Amino acid sequence: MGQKINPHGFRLGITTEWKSRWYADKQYKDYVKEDVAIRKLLATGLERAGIADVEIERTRDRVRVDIHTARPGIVIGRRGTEADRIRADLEKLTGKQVQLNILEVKNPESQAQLVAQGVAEQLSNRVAFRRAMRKAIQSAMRQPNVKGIRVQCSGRLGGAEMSRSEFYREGRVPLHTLRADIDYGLYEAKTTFGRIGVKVWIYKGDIVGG
Amino acid sequence: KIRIRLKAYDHEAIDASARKIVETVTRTGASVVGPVPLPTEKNVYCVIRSPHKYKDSREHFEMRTHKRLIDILDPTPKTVDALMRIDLPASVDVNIQ
Amino acid sequence: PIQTVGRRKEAVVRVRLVPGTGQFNLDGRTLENYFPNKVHQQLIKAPLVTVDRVDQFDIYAHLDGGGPSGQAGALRLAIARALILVQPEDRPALKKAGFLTRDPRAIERKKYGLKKARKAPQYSKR
Amino acid sequence: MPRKGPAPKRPLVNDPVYGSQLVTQLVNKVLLEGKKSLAERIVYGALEQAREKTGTDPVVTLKRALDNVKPALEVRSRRVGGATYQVPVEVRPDRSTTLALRWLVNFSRQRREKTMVERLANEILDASNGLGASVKRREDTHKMAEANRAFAHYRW
Amino acid sequence: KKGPFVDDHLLKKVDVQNEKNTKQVIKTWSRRSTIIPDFIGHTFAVHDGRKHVPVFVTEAMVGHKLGEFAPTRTFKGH
Amino acid sequence: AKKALVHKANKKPKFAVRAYTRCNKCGRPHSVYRKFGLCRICLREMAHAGELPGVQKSSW
Amino acid sequence: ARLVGVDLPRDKRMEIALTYIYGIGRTRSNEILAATGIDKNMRTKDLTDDQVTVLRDYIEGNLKVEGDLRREVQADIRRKIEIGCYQGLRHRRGLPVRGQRTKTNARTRKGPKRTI
RNA sequence: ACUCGUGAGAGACUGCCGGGGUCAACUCGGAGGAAGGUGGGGAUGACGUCAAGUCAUCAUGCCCCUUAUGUCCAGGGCUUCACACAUGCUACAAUGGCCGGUACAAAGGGCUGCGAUGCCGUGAGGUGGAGCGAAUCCUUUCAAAGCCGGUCUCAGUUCGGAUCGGGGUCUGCAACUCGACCCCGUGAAGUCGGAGUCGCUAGUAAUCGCAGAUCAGCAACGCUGCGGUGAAUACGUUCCCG
RNA sequence: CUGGGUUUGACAUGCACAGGACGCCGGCAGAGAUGUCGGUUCCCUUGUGGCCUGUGUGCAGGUGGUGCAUGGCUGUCGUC
Ligand SMILES: [Mg+2]
Ligand SMILES: [Mg+2]
Ligand SMILES: [Mg+2]
Repeated sequence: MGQKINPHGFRLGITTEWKSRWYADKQYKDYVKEDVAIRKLLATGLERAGIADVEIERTRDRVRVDIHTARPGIVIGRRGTEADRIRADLEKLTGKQVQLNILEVKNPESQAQLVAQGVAEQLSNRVAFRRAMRKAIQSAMRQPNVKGIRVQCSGRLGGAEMSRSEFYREGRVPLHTLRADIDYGLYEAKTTFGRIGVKVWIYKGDIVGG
Repeated sequence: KIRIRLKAYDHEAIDASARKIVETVTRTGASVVGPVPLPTEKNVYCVIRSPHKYKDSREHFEMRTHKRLIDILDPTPKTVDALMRIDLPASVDVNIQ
Repeated sequence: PIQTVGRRKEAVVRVRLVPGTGQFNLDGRTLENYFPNKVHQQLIKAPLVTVDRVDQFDIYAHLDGGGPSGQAGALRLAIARALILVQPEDRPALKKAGFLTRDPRAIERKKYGLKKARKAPQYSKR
Repeated sequence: MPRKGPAPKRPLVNDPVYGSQLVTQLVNKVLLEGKKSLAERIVYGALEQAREKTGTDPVVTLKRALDNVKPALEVRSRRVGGATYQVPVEVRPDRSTTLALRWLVNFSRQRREKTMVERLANEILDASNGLGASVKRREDTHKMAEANRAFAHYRW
Repeated sequence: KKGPFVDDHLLKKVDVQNEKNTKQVIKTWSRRSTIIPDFIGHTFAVHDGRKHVPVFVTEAMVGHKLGEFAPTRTFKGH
Repeated sequence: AKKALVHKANKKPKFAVRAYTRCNKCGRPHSVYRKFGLCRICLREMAHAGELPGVQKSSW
Repeated sequence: ARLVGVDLPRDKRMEIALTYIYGIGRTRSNEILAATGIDKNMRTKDLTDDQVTVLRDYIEGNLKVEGDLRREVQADIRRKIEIGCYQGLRHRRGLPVRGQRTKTNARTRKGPKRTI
């Protein structure tokens, strides 16, 4: 809706980190190719399982993936049926092995991406988007080491035709302040009528992080 | 003049490279130089994303490329080898002037 | 020995004031070979013209960066600082002319989408 | 500055070989986008030619010409009550000197002679003698001011 | 600059023509051999599948296709 | 745009006339700009991720 | 003076006076004078008959006469127009031959700016 | 002991005094000070209008094509033209043109790329290698405006360089339609421009060149950064527009 | 755009009929696509995994439309 710049995309080298931290001469192309291929492969699985961030690093001809799952148990089921299955799928789709190592998050309500995934799933489950956003804000403000939140679900809300963008906020969510350490989440929900956008902001605290 | 007109892709990367160079040369025990103040520039990147009618919201989004320099004099083959043995970051595309 | 520093937009200079005969030995070039515009001569003499010590003190400067006018201003600032450190009583005689301080006026950072700094593109009405 | 207050006058040092703030201002005005030394040499040659022609002090002759061509009244245009009036207002010394120097340099560039040095020398000589384009423009401005004097009662 | 489609036959024909220095038209059969520098303005009567038109090759024509001076696909509309 | 065609078109081709783009990421012979040798999709993906050498979009 | 059929200026240097010929200009005259052993700072009012003759025969031997070059340009133009090529078509239509802008430019070849 | 391109600290916080102001914010002057009253300059673009730009970055509900509107190939076109509009370069002449001799700036393009000395060349350049994942190497131990000498005598000209013809070069297999550059000749408009209108408040305008984004090869005079030399005005908001 | 090809298509994937040859380097007819010929004939191991080759199948493919349906990005107003 607005022209506000992505805080993560702006502070990718000041406050926030990078999801792809590697370097290669003439091979960065193939590196990012394999990265986006793995991302597209894990999209459906880790979305049905709950995903926050997929940090991929490149080593001497091998890979180092770190996926931040929210609900462990769906993707990690029986040892040799789901995890090893997806590992073998990634390996046979790429030209190398995969030493997959999952890392569990500390609080799903504290991560912006997870809150966006949850609110989008709620909206797609044929529920009141207003109540869904309210409960998500309550969960994310129930003292998860946070100080502010701002949730927005744009697009064709309620399966209507008008692009209603409900602006819901709570606490302190400054965008012009650099010393914010604000987490951002951008999600695209698919419905039977079209697409919907979910923009979330979680101002955890005023930590410098220098 | 000499040493140097180079360029890097990340401020963190280039400052870490300068720091590790200073550390390795000081561990070899040779010497240091006198830094001087000089700012950086803004690279030339105003590329479009689509050949369609995107001529509103068009110009650019600056790619911050901060660069630092460290001058040196009175060569010594030992320092030459200690500096040319390896480069930890390898992402700073140094160019000789 | 006493030594000071002078700075400019993109230039630096270091001098060592000592007594003797007035001269300016630059980095490999002499006074007339380094200041051919005939205005930078007067500019760098102004610090030594307000107080008549042109042919009384020496100037052995070493500079780097900038152009003719920048080097002239840097050498003027260096001579001003040297006179401040040597003869405090003559400090007002140099401050009255607009010396002893580096002019904050310098080259700014050019803006994007424009031709030059503080210059919008020309466009005709429609 | 604009709508804030006046500007601080540059504490420029007098010219070393002439020592005249008016001469330095004329040099800064005739300066052609960075041609500092060139303009200095041009004005020096023009003053030397004027000296060889007259036989007196170049600075004194230039000051006399400036005082003789100084416009004592410059017309303006102000809308008061939905009606334009060309009321003449008292000009200041600095503004009058600047306008005089502007007219002088303009008529010197307009003069058709061999070189710019000779053009400026002849312009200065004509301004000092009282028969020149600068003096003609000064007289025209004075006549316009005397004709428009009918409307001067505001002093706002 | 690797070995181009020089049409070795035409190349040797032009070489012998240059050696003997006899200004005459050379009846060619290819249409994509204007590369090797050995062709010292040797007038090639090109075969566009219909007939042979005598056209002398020029400096700006160096490089272009042999049968491309005039429109090989004869078509005007009127 | 498969591995075989990519390997056949990247090295010395049979006829020199075959000098098309033949991108290395997607492999499509056309619809790719030789300015960067990449198809628009991955080109802009890397541009947004901050990996391609110097491509960006609106800020003014 | 009379050199090959054209008159030179009255008071001008040799390198600028020899430009009146359709086949000689500044640098060409400079090279001719350097090859013949004549100075270039001489005016066009102190020439000798021997120098005139030597320069005439030298230019006739190395280069060709002004009329030669004129009618040669004419013959080459008409030949390239008769062969029926792109250059000939452009020369017939009054359009540039080197293949440059023709939308609004090319007035130098199309004549005055006409609008109809 | 000398300019602290890597880290931190100090220094601007109306710090103090006076006229003030409601002895509340806040204004002016003064002392130290590099900056004195958000220091000079940017990143930082709120709710929203233009049913704003994008379904050709990508996804995208719906419709449509499928022996086709999917895909390759050889040629042509996007670069065409009797005209008009927009943005830039060349200038229109002596603060000038040409020749010879001369000084400092920051910014790097480099691995199938940069490439100095030499051979010979009017000159692109044919020979080529010491040296480079980064100061031994071009962009020089760095340019133009800038300074000294000679000449042109103020004119459609030694100003301006376009069209055009002849002699060539850099790339790649392929340069009139299909780049750029060099040598010779050819020497047109342009004499600072009406009605209208644009940008500029100090390192700003002006003027000068350097470098780069992509290319094996350039339309690149454009777009971005850089600095060389560097001006005049600032009664005031009656007044044109927001 | 002109004309010749490939058309389960240049390019992904599930379900069937035969395979060990596709895949690699060159020659011939053409502007080339394309067709053809010559040197190699799989790696596992009997259940078949990978490969494409010809025939079917769901489909790929659309730079085709619809920003008066959207996601995301952002322009003047306005750095007011
Ligand atoms: Mg519309
Ligand atoms: Mg004239
Ligand atoms: Mg359309």
